[PDB]
Amino acid sequence: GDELTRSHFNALYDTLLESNLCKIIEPFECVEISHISKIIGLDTQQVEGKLSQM
Amino acid sequence: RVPNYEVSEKAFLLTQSKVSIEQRKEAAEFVLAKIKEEEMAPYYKYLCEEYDQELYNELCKKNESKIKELNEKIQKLEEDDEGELEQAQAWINLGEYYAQIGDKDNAEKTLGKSLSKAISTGAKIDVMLTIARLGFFYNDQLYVKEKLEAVNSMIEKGGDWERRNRYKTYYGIHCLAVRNFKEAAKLLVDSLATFTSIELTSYESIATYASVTGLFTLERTDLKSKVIDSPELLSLISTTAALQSISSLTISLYASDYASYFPYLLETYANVLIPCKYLNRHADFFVREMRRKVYAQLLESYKTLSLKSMASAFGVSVAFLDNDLGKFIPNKQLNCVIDRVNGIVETNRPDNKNAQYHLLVKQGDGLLTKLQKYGAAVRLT
Amino acid sequence: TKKKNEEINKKSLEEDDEFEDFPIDTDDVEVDDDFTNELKAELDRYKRENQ
Repeated sequence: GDELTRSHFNALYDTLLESNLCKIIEPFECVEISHISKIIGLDTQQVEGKLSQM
Repeated sequence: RVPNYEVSEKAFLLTQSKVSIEQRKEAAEFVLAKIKEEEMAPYYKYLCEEYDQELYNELCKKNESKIKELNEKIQKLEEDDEGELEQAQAWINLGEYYAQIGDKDNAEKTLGKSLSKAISTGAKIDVMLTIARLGFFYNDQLYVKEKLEAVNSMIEKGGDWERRNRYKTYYGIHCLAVRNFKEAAKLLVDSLATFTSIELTSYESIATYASVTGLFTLERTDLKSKVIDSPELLSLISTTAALQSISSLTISLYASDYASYFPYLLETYANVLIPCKYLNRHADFFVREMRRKVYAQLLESYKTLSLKSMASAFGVSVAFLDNDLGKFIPNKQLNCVIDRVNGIVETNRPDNKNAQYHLLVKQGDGLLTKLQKYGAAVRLT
Repeated sequence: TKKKNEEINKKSLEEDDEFEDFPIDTDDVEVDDDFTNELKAELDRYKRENQ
């Protein structure tokens, strides 16, 4: 209903996507990628590409 | 104004045998046009070696007309008595008539008087600018350097922001010609925004140059900010093939797409590097740098890859990848070892205090050396 | 005269003209690698595709 809010919410998706991942792997070292994948709730391969970018 | 730079750009094409026959002869027409029109006969002589009697008559005429004209004009401008205004102007004009026909020698003498004889600091800078352009013309770089070293002294003396800009853009081109790209980039990005062209190349040329350097030197984060999100580039889109190719390469480098990176590598070579005069000589050097850089980029994020994965990604065979990695490994930039028995690509990263220790000793040997010799000299004397 | 001493002593190793005897007698290396690569990338592609 708010065209301005909607636009800025795709962006929000993306900067928050980061926020969730960082928190999960912060205590661990040598964490399985399968473990990450379940929590975030996004497919195995998709995650590899994001992480490599980060 | 337009021929002063443009002639050299076309002429360069002609020289080269790299260029396609279609392009070579497209340029040939362009050159011949401007000879007759600007009456370049002295200089034309220089270029012909590197490449009708009516032309010659055109010289002989135009010369004696232009000579007789200016002669008595100048003679009268000196006679009637005030030097601040008339004598100074008259020498400017004299240099300009030499610069049109490209006699270097007689211009050094005339524009030299103008500098010596007291005038506004503005006035000094402006005049020097022409001498530097003739150096760039001649395709001698060291001639440009001596002049522009003086120009730089006067820049903060005068304090015009107008000429700080113009100075930046000349020095920008000089540096594009030498290997050193680091200084070129800094100057080059600012000048996308600002520079009314003066006796130097069009803004389309200047645009492709900022994109090219940006790849080479810039850190990743900073390529994105300054270049992709450039207000200038985005509005300018692509109205040229050269600008299009370089843009396509930038988008895959940042996006970590690798399949399309290699088609794109090939494209920029054809449509950017060879047309551009200054970057032609660095054609080999650039593609080397870029190929190290991409391989590097991917290896930074992976502790390991398998050979099949990496090769399919870039789009080359596994055999083609292996021969190429091993070029760049002893020169140290990719920082990776390769197992053959298990097919694996390990990536060692041992850079730490060790890296920095080697840089300091090597450069150190050199400071010691210089010092010893200057010491000995003076002691004798 | 310190300088003059240098040049004279040196001369016997230089003899007649160790300067002009020799000429009277007689990434920058690597070739155009674009071409090699062009062809490699298409030769890979072909097989990839028809497989």
